[PDB]
Amino acid sequence: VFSLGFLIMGTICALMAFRKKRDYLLRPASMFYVFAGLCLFVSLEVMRQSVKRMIEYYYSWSFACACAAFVLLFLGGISLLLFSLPRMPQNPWESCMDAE
Amino acid sequence: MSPTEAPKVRVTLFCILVGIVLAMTAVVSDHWAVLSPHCEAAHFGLWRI
Amino acid sequence: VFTFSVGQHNYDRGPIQWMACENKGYYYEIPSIGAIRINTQEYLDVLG
Amino acid sequence: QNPLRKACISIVEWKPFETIILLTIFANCVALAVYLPMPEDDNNSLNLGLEKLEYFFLTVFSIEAAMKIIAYSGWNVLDFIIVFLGVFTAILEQVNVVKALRAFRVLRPLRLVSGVPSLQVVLNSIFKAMLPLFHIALLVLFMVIIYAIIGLELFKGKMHKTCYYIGTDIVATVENEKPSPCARTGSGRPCTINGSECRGGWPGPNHGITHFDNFGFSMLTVYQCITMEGWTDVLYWVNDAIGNEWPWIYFVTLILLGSFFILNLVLGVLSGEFTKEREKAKSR
Amino acid sequence: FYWLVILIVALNTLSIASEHHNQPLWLTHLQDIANRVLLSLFTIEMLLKMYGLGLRQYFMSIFNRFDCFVVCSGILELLLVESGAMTPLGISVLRCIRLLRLFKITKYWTSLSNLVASLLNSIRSIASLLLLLFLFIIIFALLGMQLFGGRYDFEDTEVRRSNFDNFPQALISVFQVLTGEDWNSVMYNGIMAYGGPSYPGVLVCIYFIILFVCGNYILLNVFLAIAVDNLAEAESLTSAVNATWFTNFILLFILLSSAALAAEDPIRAESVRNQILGYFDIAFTSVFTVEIVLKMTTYGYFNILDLLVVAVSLISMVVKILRVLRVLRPLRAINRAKGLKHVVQCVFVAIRTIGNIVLVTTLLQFMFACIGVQLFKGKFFSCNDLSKMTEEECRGYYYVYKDGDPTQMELRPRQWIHNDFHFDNVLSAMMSLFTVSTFEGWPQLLYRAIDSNEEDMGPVYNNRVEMAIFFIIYIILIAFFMMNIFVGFVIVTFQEQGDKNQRQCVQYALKARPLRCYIPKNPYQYQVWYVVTSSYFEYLMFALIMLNTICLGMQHYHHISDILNVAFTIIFTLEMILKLLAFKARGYFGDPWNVFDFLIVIGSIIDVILSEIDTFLSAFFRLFRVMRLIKLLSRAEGVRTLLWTFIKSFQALPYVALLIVMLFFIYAVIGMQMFGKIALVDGTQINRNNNFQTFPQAVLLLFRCATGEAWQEILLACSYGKLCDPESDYAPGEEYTCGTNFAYYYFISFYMLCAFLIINLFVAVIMDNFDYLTRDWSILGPHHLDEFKAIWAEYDPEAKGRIKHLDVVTLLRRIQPPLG
Ligand SMILES: CCCCc1oc2ccccc2c1C(=O)c1cc(I)c(OCCN(CC)CC)c(I)c1
Ligand SMILES: [Ca+2]
Repeated sequence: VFSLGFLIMGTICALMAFRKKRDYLLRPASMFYVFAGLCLFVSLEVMRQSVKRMIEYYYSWSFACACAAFVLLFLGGISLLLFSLPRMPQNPWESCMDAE
Repeated sequence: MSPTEAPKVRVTLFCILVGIVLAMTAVVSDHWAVLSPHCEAAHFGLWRI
Repeated sequence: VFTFSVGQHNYDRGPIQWMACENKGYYYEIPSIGAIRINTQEYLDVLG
Repeated sequence: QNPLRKACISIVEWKPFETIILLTIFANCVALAVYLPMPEDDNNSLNLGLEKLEYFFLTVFSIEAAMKIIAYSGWNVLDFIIVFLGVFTAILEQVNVVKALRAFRVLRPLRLVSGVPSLQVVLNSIFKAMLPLFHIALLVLFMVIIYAIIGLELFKGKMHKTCYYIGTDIVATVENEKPSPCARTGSGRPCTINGSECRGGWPGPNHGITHFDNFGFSMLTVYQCITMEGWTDVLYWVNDAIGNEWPWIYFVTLILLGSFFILNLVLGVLSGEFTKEREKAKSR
Repeated sequence: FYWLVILIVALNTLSIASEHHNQPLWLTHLQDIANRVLLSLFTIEMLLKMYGLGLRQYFMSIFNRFDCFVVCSGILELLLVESGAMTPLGISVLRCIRLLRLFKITKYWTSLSNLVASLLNSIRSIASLLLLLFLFIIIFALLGMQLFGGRYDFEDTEVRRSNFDNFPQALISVFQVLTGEDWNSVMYNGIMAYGGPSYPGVLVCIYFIILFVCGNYILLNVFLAIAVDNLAEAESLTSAVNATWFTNFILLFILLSSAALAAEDPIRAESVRNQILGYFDIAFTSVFTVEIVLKMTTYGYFNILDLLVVAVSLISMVVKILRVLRVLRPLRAINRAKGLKHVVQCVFVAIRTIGNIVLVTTLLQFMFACIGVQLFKGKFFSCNDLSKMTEEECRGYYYVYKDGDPTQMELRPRQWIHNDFHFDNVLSAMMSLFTVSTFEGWPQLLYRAIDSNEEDMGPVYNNRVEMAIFFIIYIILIAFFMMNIFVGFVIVTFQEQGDKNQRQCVQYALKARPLRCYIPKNPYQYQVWYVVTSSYFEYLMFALIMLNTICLGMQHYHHISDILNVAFTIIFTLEMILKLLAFKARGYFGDPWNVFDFLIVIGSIIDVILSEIDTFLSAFFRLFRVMRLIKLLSRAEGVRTLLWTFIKSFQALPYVALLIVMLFFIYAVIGMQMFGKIALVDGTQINRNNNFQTFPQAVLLLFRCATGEAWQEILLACSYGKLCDPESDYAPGEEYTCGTNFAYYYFISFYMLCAFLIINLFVAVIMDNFDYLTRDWSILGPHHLDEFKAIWAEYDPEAKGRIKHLDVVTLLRRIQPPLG
């Protein structure tokens, strides 16, 4: 439910970033997604330990589902953060927080 | 409008959307682990087994 | 006099050899464990 | 400054008094080289004979210091420190009737640098060439600290379990395998020796030296890994302790940033320093 | 005579190189008989040109000066041979004098004699700093004798050759620590000599830390200096379908084919994964065969590679060698990518340029190999137990004692064992010297050669310490002096291709841009903006980060740390709240450092709640509090500038590292195919932590070999005669048939290639920073105008182009005399 709340918060941030020239709001939102996906990782970890306390176990349908969800959330959040960040200066004049 | 109207951020946002949808489906789908001690088909989930 | 030089070392071995075959004795070298048993029983050859 | 009441020996300084002192220091270095360190308070005839010869060097150095101190710093402070430490050790070691003060006798070869101006200018250039490396030194220190803290949080108390023989306290290994950590009912490794059981109480892999148990040991092992001398051993031990999947990320990256990146930085800075020094000297 | 002399010196070189251990008697007769004939030819060629050009001017060149010494030494040696010459070691060394004749080859190339004129001057000028290095080594050897001399008296049977018992051994140990090979073992021995891993016993490691770092720095320094100085005189004296969619489609499919080639099962002949990969391979081949018909119809050196790859893929549905030729799939991308082709052309030009130093290095390695053959031929044999000194003695069984306990013994058969790296012939000697030059396992060869007793007898402990000289000079000459001129060669080579200060100034002036500052209105938030922007606040929070770092390092194996964690998390959350309120969340997220702070604060918060809910009733979330001091980079100007200016250079050459990635991929796939079925055995170099069984494992093995671990032991563990994997498919009766001698070609090449490309990557990245690295910070620099931009932004909260003139008048008072 913590990760669901993070997903919700990232959703409102992303939706609000598209209006009134609020491009900057795309920066925090990605993190939420990342963190949400990140939580899912440790979430399945807990399931793993349950599997390690109770014979043969198999992962068939929803394990790949959760793994793909976590991978998509993490990678998309990182890519969104990198894209929203302006640039590496690469020039002596160029720097972060410049005039557009 | 460079990092908003660009397609490379819109495809990323679509990936985020499909990811959140698939994560929500994963929570409901409590069928990611079958335990057979070896008639006892067991499904494991985070909310309800 | 039977003299034994034991172990791996850089010290001079001449004086103990002189002690050995000056006083009608013998000189032995024991560099490792596996050389102990054979070298602690050859003094009976001299005594015979 | 003061009148000629004591400075009547300033003339002999201009004499080739430096060549005989250089030969004396060379003889002292030779005497230091031929000394044979013996275990557990043992000695031979030569070592006893060198403990008396060092009195000859000490008195010569002291009289040189006395002649130069009354006739009249720079490089001469090191000479005074060396002679004072030597005299202090000599007078202290003969009133107890520890030996750590003798370790100060190895600074005497530095006096050769005081005797050759070319060595002085070379050492001055070397000292001046290390100032631009301050930022790289700070970066290396901070990266070592960060990686040491990460390893302290990740692998603390993990490499303390190995498999001995059942019922004994003898570590179970094979022909050419150094003792390695172990894990029972975990992600680590089980050992395949027949009569072996895995348990704790093991000091550590390298006789209890290589582990992330506290900050000092973690810092030491991180520094050892940065030199790329035995970092794979630490990686393999962590793999045997906690599992194979994750730990490489900690180590490979440490090699990529702590070793290759830092070496590139220092090589670039040194090359720039040499190039600009050559360019500056070309204009003259 | 220009060709006659080269013919006779080539014949002499062949005769010298033909000598090996256990050679046939007729070979020995041919060797000593041919010595007289070639010596006579040398003599007659001496007296011919002596009359041809006169006695006086024959000595004007040093090239013909040492020919006199060569002939005189040959005559003297021949005269001495027929006498009562005992001491076969003396015979070996007089024979070694003869080897000098090989110098004749070095006198038959103009470029082999032109370069010495400047290196002679450089060595004679830097002999002072070489002597300083020698004095440093002597001082640290004396210090090690004081600290560790006579303290290795351990009650075990382990052998510790690298000790400080006397001056030569301490000198050898200090040299070994300087080379960095197995220095940690010496440090462990020193620590155990004292109490152990306790408070007073560990401080001895400081010695080694001083010995290594300060030892290498000056070392690097001197040799680096030599290189550049000499290479300076090396440049001053010498100078005096066609759509992009289809191309991207093909590139993506090539990448996927390479990925499918990587992920595979080299052990199981027919696994569950293999046939899916085969279906993917045939699907890719069907896609790739329609790309060539679409080009052949519309057109007539690079397309032939694609055709060959498709042909070898299709014709495969010793023959298994064809399965190795399909590793050329990534190379096709070289045609598709223009930057990859450019960097490939550049690296080929680089190898073509470097042809005057590899030749001399290889020749010197060959000469040292011949000397080593003369010295250690037949002297690297041994027995299982050191008490047996002859092959006929080393028969039967003997006892080994576990942990050196006489009551715990086990029977082992004793066998005559030959060292894996020896000097029996020139090829094995060259292999051993190549292993030495990489500083991998060279102390083992050093202590094997010191104990060398006779031509067919076992070792004698510390028999010949003077042989260490042979192993030191070779390291000083080849592994130090000529491996640094090679690095200095490329540095000046790319220096050549690398007023202009005014050009930089004007281009930066006309290409700059103002930066926002976000000074807020509404004094209610202006107060908090002022209090959070003042240097007092940043100093306080820096001190708090330092205190947090100190608290993080106080934890140890076997709480109060929980309260401090929560307190620091709360205080940094309050930081974030205050910053958000001051900057109205608009200028807060515009700063990347505030972005990092937000990420770290959120991560720390989540870690705190996770710990609390664990206690009220995952390990990498504790890494968020560690990253906090990374934000200290926002205060260190010099460190941040250096990091940025090197990260920019690394990002500016994504194709130079792509060559390294492609080399790693190709060699990993080849190693999987070749050394894939070797069983994982503890105590060997192929085990659970080091093998070629999967792509990640092979890449890790290659990375380990790159950094200079025991890669020669991995090479020896992959040669022919190893036990095959039980799960692999092989005919019964042949279990010890896995591995191949191709490992010798596999590793030796890779190292060199991995040693080359990395150096390339190191130099290009340096070149992009040449303006910053070679910068005069006094006359002018971009930092002055950067701080001027800072003042402008302070007086111009918004960019808005330019502002009132009286504003610029005030800035002029803030402009320093360096700028104005
Ligand atoms: C196609 C192969 C090109 C690269 C190459 O060929 C050589 C032939 C002979 C000797 C060296 C090379 C060589 C190198 O690029 C090379 C190899 C080594 I090993 C090497 O030394 C590595 C650093 N150190 C080892 C720890 C010793 C100085 C250096 I610098 C360059
Ligand atoms: Ca090494």
